[PDB]
Amino acid sequence: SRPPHLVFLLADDLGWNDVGFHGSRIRTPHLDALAAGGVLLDNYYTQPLATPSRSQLLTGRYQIRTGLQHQIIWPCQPSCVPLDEKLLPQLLKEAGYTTHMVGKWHLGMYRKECLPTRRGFDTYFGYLLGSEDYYSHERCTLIDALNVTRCALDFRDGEEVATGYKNMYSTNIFTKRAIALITNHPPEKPLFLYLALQSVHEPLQVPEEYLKPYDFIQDKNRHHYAGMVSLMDEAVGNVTAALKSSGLWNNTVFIFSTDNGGQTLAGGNNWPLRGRKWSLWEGGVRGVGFVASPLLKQKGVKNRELIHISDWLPTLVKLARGHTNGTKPLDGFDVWKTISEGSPSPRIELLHNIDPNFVDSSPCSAFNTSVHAAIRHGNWKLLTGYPGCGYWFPPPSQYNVSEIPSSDPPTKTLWLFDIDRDPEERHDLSREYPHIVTKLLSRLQFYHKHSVPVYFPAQDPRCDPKATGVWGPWM
Ligand SMILES: *[C@@H]1O[C@H](CO)[C@@H](O[C@@H]2O[C@H](CO)[C@@H](O)[C@H](O)[C@H]2NC(C)=O)[C@H](O)[C@H]1NC(C)=O
Ligand SMILES: *[C@@H]1O[C@H](CO)[C@@H](O[C@@H]2O[C@H](CO)[C@@H](O)[C@H](O)[C@H]2NC(C)=O)[C@H](O)[C@H]1NC(C)=O
Ligand SMILES: [Ca+2]
Ligand SMILES: [Cl-]
Repeated sequence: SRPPHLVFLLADDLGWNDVGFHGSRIRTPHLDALAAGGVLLDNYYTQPLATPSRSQLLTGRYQIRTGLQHQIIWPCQPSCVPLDEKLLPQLLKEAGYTTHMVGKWHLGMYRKECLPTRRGFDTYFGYLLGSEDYYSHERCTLIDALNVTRCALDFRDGEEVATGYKNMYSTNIFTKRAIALITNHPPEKPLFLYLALQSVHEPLQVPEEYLKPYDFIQDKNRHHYAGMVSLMDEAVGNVTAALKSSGLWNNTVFIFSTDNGGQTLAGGNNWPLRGRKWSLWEGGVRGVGFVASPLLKQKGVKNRELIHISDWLPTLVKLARGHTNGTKPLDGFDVWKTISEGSPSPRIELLHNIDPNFVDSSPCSAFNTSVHAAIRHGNWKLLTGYPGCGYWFPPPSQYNVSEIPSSDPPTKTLWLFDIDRDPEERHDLSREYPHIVTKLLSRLQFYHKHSVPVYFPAQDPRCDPKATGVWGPWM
């Protein structure tokens, strides 16, 4: 046999209750089918934000190793994933694969060296920043030092400015590109396609026809969001259909995953899980994910083994019969036997994150419990500091309340949950199991001892895109 084609489709801001297979009122026919015929990842985790998840996805290493613990990489920040990190596509490339990427990058772009084309991907088409207009592909940000809001194009074909795509919805553009890559792929060479869609991140834009099926949803945001998810579902359908028509499917491993929990402020939903995007509650880190592939030993099963987004690197590299030589110490594991055969996971522990300067920007013992952090070990999860907005946000069309609060007093800074038996984080057990709290605090301090300093530089006004009307490198 030849190494399988590895296709990774990463959705943006897809919430736990935003797929039909989780009881969502949003219709996701294709995702449901693909999940039903494959392996549903029920104990799978990502990070609570964009840059965090994507950096861990491509480096297979925690943010405490890369200095990306705090928030994300904003447009004018002179920062990227450290240049000494070896990315997944580089390793797959050395395994004899043809690497392609389509979509959102968000891993740095202030220097040419930070670009996907200079980090492992043979070809690239998409946008560099974290968000933009679906149709114009433009992004506006406030350049502090100048006190002006600059709007500029952020679209690329290779390293060139991708002009002439105005008034064209990004998902259709990206799907068409991916399908062209699938159709025109020269057989005998393994394919690696990383499809990082804009869907379903805000702005809440969708072609008007996807709105009618959801007239029952009164909430404006969820109404528009539902249509966005449905369109994305259709796009996912086209991609898989193409892998089949092209005859690549029989030796393809298709992985679908969200990059973080839904943002209720932007129509997303995580019910019945607690929290949302930006927080370390389950609603922000436990994500929608599944593997669809004829290579799976067991199909049509819900896998409850502990997996994290950082596990994909060593997993795809092994599937690619390659080697992880060249990378710095990895924080993930090869979980293919776990996903395919359902065997005990190699991972029993997961550090969610440690951020000393965490702030909830969105509208809502050896270890210092005032520091925002969370760790999962076995069935237990410990959260310290301010985890983020801790309300449960029920689905709008089913509940006449926007949020449900907990009984936590304002001064609370420690939580212990048995996630296995209490996935909705309803009952704190910290006082009931003091020794487990102590154990996890020691682990938190262990990780803290092996962390690099947080690198969150101030804006560099020289990011100003006015001269060329396009966001891009400046250093
Ligand atoms: C998914 O594939 C469908 C079918 O190929 C795409 O819809 C077609 O788009 C063309 C281009 O304007 C139209 O002329 C056809 O009438 C449409 N075909 C069908 C069968 O409806 C769709 O755009 C693809 N992409 C996404 C993101 O859904
Ligand atoms: C425990 O953690 C908190 C928050 O991480 C620390 O308090 C902050 O310390 C920084 C460090 O220079 C200040 O700039 C912040 O303004 C402080 N407050 C907050 C809310 O972040 C605290 O000092 C840590 N150490 C101890 C010994 O408690
Ligand atoms: Ca995101
Ligand atoms: Cl975090």
